[PDB]
Amino acid sequence: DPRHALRDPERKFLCDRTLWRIPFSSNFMSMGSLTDLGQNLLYANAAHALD
Amino acid sequence: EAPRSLGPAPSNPSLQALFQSQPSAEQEWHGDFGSQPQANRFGAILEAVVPPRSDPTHEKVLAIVNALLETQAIRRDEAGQMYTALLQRVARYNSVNVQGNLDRLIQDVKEALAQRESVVALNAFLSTQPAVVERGQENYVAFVSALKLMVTEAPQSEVYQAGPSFFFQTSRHGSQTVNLSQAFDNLRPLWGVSLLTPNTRLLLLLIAPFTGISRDSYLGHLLTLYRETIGNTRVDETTYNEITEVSRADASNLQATLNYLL
Repeated sequence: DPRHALRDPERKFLCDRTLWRIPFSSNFMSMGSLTDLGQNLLYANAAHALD
Repeated sequence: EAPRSLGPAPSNPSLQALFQSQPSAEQEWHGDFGSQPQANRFGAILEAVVPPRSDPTHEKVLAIVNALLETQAIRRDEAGQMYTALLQRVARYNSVNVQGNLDRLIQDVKEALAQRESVVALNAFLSTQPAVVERGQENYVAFVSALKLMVTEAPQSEVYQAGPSFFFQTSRHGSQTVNLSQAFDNLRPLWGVSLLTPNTRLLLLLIAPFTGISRDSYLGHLLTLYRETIGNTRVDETTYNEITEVSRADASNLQATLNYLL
C-alpha cells in the first residue's frame, strides 16, 4: 500500500548438484560420444595449449 | 569438375607423385656439357660416378595418398593430414616387408584405377517386378530388353532405389527423373491392349529412340507415334536453326517463328 518504500528488484538463480557443461562440439550438441572437433586433431598429432 | 589431384595425369598415382615430389630435371613430359664451369662439371661427374641413394618412402606414401584422393576415400583438404599420419605409421612399423607391401599396394591401386578409368539396381528392380502378365509376354519382354539396352548404352545414367520405388535419371546433374515403379504399374493393365500419366509418358518418350515391339499393340502404336514425333522434333530443330541463322543476316523473329512452328 502507499506510505511504503520503493522497489529495487534483484534476480538470482540457484543451481544445485549440477556441473556446468561446455561440450567440445562446434554446435554444442551431442550427436555422438566422439565429437566432430574431436575427430579433428585425432590424426593431426598437434600440441596447442589451453588457457 | 575441379581437379581431384594436382598432377597432370588424373590416373597413375605413381606418376602424380613423380610430378609432385621429384626435381624437374629427371621427369619427362612430351646445354653442351663440357663447357660448364668446373664446380658444376665436377658435381655432375661425382654424382654420376657414385649415385646418391635415397629412401623411396615419402614418394610411396605420396603416391598412396594421391590414389586415395582419386578414389575419394580422402577429401582434398585432409590430404596433408592423411599424408603425415601414413608417414608416422610407416616410420613406426618400417621394415623391408612393409616397403614391399607398400609397393604391391601402389601397383594394385594403379592397376585398379587404370581398369576403372546402376545395372545391379535395374536387376533388382526387374526381379521385384512381376515377369508374367496375362496380356502377351512379348511386348513386356521386348520393352524390358529395350530398357536394359538404353540404360547400358547411356553414358551417364543412374538407376537407384528411393524408399519403395525405383527411379531412372538420364544424367547425374540433369532434370529428367522417371519413377520406373509407377510407370510400369501404369503400363501393366495395358501391355497388349491419353490415359497415361506424365511419368510413363516421359518413360516412353525416353525409351522410344532405343527400341521388337509389335505394331498392332497399343504400346507399339504409341512407340511408333513417339518415334514419329521425335523425328519431327529433330527435323524441326534443323529447320528452325536454318531459318533463324538465315534471318539474322531480331528476338521478335524468333518469337514469330517459334509461335508459327509449335
